[PDB]
Amino acid sequence: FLVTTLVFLVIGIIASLCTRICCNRGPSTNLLHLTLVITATVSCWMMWAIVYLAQMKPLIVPILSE
Amino acid sequence: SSWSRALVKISPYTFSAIGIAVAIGVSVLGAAWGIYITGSSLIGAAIKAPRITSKNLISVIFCEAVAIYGVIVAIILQTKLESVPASQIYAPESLRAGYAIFASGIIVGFANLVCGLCVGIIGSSCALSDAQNSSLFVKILVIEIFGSALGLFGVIVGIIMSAQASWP
Amino acid sequence: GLIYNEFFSVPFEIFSHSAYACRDLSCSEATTVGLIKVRDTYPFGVDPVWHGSRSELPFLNSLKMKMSILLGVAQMNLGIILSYFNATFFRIGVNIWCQFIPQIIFLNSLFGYLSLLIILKWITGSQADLYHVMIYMFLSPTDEL
Amino acid sequence: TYFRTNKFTSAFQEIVDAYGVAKYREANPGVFTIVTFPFLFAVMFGDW
Amino acid sequence: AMTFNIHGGYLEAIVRGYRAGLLTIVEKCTLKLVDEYKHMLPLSTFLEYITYGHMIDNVVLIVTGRDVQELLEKCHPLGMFDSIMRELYRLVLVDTPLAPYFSECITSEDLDDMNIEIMRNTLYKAYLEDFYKFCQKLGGATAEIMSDLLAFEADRRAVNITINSIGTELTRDDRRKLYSLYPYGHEELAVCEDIDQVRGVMEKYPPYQSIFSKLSYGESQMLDKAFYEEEVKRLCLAFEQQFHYGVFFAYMRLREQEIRNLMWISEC
Amino acid sequence: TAPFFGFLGAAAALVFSCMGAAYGTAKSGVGVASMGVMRPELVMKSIVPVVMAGVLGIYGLIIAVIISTGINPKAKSYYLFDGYAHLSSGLACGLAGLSAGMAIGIVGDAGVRANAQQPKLFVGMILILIFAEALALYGLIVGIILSSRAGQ
Amino acid sequence: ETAPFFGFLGAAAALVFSCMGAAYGTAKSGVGVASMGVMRPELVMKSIVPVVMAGVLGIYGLIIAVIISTGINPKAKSYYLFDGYAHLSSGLACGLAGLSAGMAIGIVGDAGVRANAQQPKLFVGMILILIFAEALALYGLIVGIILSSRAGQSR
Amino acid sequence: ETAPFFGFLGAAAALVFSCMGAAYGTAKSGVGVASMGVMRPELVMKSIVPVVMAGVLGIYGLIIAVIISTGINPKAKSYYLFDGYAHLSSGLACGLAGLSAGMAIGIVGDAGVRANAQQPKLFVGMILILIFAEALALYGLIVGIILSSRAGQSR
Amino acid sequence: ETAPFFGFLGAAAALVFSCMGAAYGTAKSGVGVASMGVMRPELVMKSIVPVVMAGVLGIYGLIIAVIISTGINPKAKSYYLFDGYAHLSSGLACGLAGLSAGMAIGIVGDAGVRANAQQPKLFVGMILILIFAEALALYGLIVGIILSSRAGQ
Amino acid sequence: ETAPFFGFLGAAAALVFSCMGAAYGTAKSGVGVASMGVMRPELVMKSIVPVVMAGVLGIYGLIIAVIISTGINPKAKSYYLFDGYAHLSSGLACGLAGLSAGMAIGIVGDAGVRANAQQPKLFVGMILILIFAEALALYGLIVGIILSSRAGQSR
Amino acid sequence: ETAPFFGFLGAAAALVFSCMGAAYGTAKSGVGVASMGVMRPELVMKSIVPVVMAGVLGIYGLIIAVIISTGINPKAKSYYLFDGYAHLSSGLACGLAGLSAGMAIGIVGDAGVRANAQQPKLFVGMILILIFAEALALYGLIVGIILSSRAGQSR
Repeated sequence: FLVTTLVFLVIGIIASLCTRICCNRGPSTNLLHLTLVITATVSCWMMWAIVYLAQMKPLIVPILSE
Repeated sequence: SSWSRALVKISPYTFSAIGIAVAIGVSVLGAAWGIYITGSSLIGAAIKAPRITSKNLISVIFCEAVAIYGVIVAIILQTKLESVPASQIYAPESLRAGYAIFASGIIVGFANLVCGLCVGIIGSSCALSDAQNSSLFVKILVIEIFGSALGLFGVIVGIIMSAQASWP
Repeated sequence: GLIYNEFFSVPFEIFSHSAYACRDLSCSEATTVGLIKVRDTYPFGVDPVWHGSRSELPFLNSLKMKMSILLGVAQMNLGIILSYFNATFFRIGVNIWCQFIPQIIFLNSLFGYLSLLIILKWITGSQADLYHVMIYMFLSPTDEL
Repeated sequence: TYFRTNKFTSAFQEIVDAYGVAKYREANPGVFTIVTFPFLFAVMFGDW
Repeated sequence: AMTFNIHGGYLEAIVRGYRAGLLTIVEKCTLKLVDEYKHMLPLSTFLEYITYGHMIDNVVLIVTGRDVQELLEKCHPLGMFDSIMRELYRLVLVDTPLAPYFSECITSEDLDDMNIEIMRNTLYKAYLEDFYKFCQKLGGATAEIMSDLLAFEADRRAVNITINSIGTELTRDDRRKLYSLYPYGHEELAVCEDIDQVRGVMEKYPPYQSIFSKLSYGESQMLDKAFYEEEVKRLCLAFEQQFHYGVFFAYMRLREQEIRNLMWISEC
Repeated sequence: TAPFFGFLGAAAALVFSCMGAAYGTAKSGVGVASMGVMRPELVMKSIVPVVMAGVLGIYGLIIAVIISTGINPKAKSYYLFDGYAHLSSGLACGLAGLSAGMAIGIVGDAGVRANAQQPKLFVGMILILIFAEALALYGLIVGIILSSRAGQ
Repeated sequence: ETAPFFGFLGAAAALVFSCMGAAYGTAKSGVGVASMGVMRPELVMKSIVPVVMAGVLGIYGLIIAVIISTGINPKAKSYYLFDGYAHLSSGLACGLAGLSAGMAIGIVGDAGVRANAQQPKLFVGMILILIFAEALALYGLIVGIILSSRAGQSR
Repeated sequence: ETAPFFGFLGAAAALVFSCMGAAYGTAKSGVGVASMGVMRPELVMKSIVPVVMAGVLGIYGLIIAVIISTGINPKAKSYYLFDGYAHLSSGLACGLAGLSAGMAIGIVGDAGVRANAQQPKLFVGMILILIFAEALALYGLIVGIILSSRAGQSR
Repeated sequence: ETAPFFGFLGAAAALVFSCMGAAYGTAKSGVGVASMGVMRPELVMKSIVPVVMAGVLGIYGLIIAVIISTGINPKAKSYYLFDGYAHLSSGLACGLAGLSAGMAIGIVGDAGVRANAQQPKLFVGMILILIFAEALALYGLIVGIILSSRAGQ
Repeated sequence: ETAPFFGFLGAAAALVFSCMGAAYGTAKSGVGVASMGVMRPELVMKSIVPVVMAGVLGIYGLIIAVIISTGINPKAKSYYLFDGYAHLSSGLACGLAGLSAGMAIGIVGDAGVRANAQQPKLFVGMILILIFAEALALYGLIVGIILSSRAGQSR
Repeated sequence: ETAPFFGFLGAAAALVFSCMGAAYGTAKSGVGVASMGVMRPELVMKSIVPVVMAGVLGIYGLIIAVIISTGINPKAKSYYLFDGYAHLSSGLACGLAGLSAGMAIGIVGDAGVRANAQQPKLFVGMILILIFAEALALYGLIVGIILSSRAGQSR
């Protein structure tokens, strides 16, 4: 949960370092790349947060078909 | 419930007689319609040329065959009637016989009507085709004969259903 | 798809072993008061048992609806926020503060009650709300109650 | 005017530009949508 | 479907036989065809419209006078029926479909029907009104043929306007205002001022494509001959004449075409 | 008592099937005569589509025969389930045959005209008509399956 | 009880409506194919795809009818009124969806075939339209299957 | 006892009516596209928007039908006539809204496909009109969702 | 006992009829808008006024449906027939009013598209006609709300 | 007993019929004014009278329906079937009269738009015709009010 | 008893039918008068006589409705099934007569507008048809009043 929350954030920083190294050829190009990386990280983390908050404490238990 | 009971309490003899009469009526109507359809084209062709009267008469004969089959079916249904005793007026056998008679009559009438309409349309086309060319009359007559089998099939089905009559 | 824990229309082994375990029910049916007791939540994806269960439809439908609402709120917020950046970049007049601020505030606040209620129900586990009573609370326009 | 198109960004920029254009240096929603559209179209077809 | 056998079957058979039999000699053939058509007397309205087709031209010719007495020599009952100069035009406004509309559209009488060009304009307007009236009686496959004929007439008029009648005030606006896919997309021919431009406009309709071809023949003629000759060439489609359908107009058109071919034969 | 519906199913199955069969045969026949006016040889071979339409009546006739044989009252107690099943089985067969014949009549009528124009496309018309005629066979399969449920 | 009198009726209606829709599609498809192939016999083979696309609805309806028929078995369990009603609802829904999809596919295919010889791009456009139409038939079949499956519990 | 019949009928009616509306819209759009794309290849893909815009309504209807079908659970709660009436009302509302949206979308898409050969500046307006029309489908889905949510609270 | 079987039906009918009227109006409005945009693309954006106003009827219908759904509260009070019948009648009235307003707005927009295409000087008159037409929808919504308000027996 | 059903049905019928009549009248008036909006925009502004008259008729119908609804107070006095029948009859009469008046006024305005466009001197005649038409709606409203007042006389 | 369930309904229907007939007649007459005024503004004022004469139907219907409403009074005396049936029959007869008279007067006035516009000599003479229609309406009203006079005949 909260440990995984830092894991997603930490994953972006390494990706941020790779993006900076790759796009250092262009400053304005690097600025655009950083926005894309941040947006992708935020979207993925939000999707995971929704998927985890839904099943964290379910209100309805799962019944299995026969 | 009460309405359902009244519906189930209807007399089956009336329904059987209605179906028997309706078979003959529908067969006659379909045969007459087909005869008129063929006759319009036959008269037009004769006005164009009186050479193909013998060829045209085949369509009229085929149309009248439907009426003949319907009359035969009606005679069979009339033979299938019984005395309708008061005690068994609502017996399961009487109800089954009446339902079978009604179904056979409806099937015979509908099949006769369909066959008559198809034969009339085919003959109307065939007379004009023969007027256009007498060489195509054989194929048109064969097609009309093949299409006439609908009435025969319906009559066979009605005859098969007629064996279900068991009125005491 | 990895998030959804569904692979080629089939579940598989999540990062955990089993999120939910049948409470007792060594021989009892799944449909029971005990039902299934969850040891811990599977972090990689949805619970594998939930996908193939009879209760798959309601829970998955509620989760998908909540995710769609949250994603729409986020997209609308991003689009509204882009207005201030566009106004500053083009050096637009006071119309941004005059109109863009209320435009980005009204819809944000209107959806904020629903988004916060969804989050709180997810966070606080307020089962007295579920998917339906959230709309029920949002339904009433009048005060009190 | 048209913003400079990269080798990979060209397709997404063309897809987004099908709604119109802007000023010489005005707002360019293509920058966000280059990843936003993949960030949303994935959900409707999520199956690994 | 059963309505054909209910009524009109004998007349349809007679018409089909007469058409199948078909193939001062030209005048004699025209008189024989007119007599055959007259002796045939729902389908009454169709026959009335078919007669009114040529009756519009007959009335336009009779509208002269100016040697007006010579119109009796061409009193063919097929098109020159007696039942089908503003004072006389008002009297002639009855018993014709296009006459009531032409009374208002051509209220200038000879002013809007000058024998040089404006008489052709009045004739085109009357033809457009008659075509609209015929298309109003929808319900059969003949609607496509009527639309094709009206489109051919309109396109021929537009081509003639763009060729040389543009100097006669038959401009792009007049290509549809006075010159009678065409009922919806005739605007493409307003700028077809050249034979190549005419072919390009015809390219908008793939069926009409390659119909113009080199445009040396057919399109070379003015008035309504340019695209009407295309319809004459394609009249083999009308030669199909599928049964159980209104084919009286098709038979009349075939007889008229045969008469025209016989006239064009003349002394070999 | 209920057996009235079961008996009605067999009659309806034949009646509705023949209703569509005649309509298909009429439209197919009319086009054949039109082609036979000019193309003498093409019309003779084109009669197959009319023959194909007439087959649908045979399929309905057989389905009716099975329903009639299974309505033996003195043999087994024809409960309401048997009557309901037989009526349902006939209804599908009759309705499907009516639709299947109607498509064949519409397709066949155009096919005669198409063959008279370009003889090359005759194979294509047969393929489309054969595919359309499979629906009547599909209805026949459903009729057999439904009628087979008369066990109890 | 009286539940079979509705369940079997719904099962029959599913196949009946599916066949009606398939025939309505196939008639228009064949008319358009003949109209196109009258002038361009080469594209006749390519124009036959919508016919098969429409005919697939017949197979879908037959499968739904087979499922519905197999779903009723008094010898296995007492088919209460709820089971028969749900089966009839599934049959009616599947049949109506199939009929609508067939009519739409027939209209679209007739239009495309009429426009097929005008431009070769029609070979792709009409195929895409037919696929989009058959998507509705597939969705209806899925809904019918789900309803038929849910009909099996009946408390 | 008879309430599940009403509920299943309502779900089936929702699915069937949504399918019919989507089919009508798709057929109209297909006719328009076949007419338009003969002249130019632009209508082959640049104007295929209504083809999927109409199927979106069918997808929404299928989702609503699946939700309604999942709503019924006799083994979990003995549904009274209230549940059946609510399910039938929700299904009818969803199906009617789907049919209306399908018809409107089909008409608008046919008009847009016809106008495609005209000035392309109208593409934005056509898309806006199509979206405004399709908003009815979302409104109907919302109404159906609200009805389904209120359905299960029967006493 | 049978009151909900009428109230829910009335709410659904209200929503359905409002949607049908909105679609009927929007079809003609969109046809006219497309025709005008083909003729004159300049005013295409400003010609969507009837198209936009059409959705107001659907919004009002959805609001009425939501109010009717909130009206049925069996737990709060045993729903007697006097409340269910009133709710059903209110829904029917709102739906019929919405359908009539939608048809009128569709006719008005179909006329006004051509009217503005010939001369944009009639835009004010077209807007006034549309407002007068929508007054009927507003009156119908008000009447439906008033009728639904009387659910207290 | 069941009187509230009759009363609510009558009120709903009154509102629906009044709305339908007003809509028909407004549509006819707009169709008529479409030509005047281009032929002579100066006179087009004065041409909005029939629309206002139709709106007035609709308002009168709505007012009558509101009065009828306000007349139903079950907690104050028990509503016998006599009062419900009287209220339903009053509503039906008011709605029918309003619909007829609206249709007549719409036709009159549609004719009068062209009549005034051809000649401005026909405005007086158009106004007189509109007033005569609105007199019927006024009489219908008066009759409905009288019937609503008499509806409470039962015991 | 359930007397107003028919008596009040008939009283309402009388006014409804009279209003509908008067509206149809007035609409036809107004269209004709607008056409005539467009032809000649001089005759517009003089040609309003049929329009005014068509208004007598509304007055007669209102009077009949008022009389019927006053004829129902349970407080004064209980009305049996016969007492309400007779009033309903009188109202129906009056309404049907008013509708027929309105339609006839509308057709006659529509013809007479053109007749007066063409030949002013026959303009005054044509009023005989309108007089006959008004006499028919008056006879119908008298018959209705005679039928309604039997309200107190019951015992």
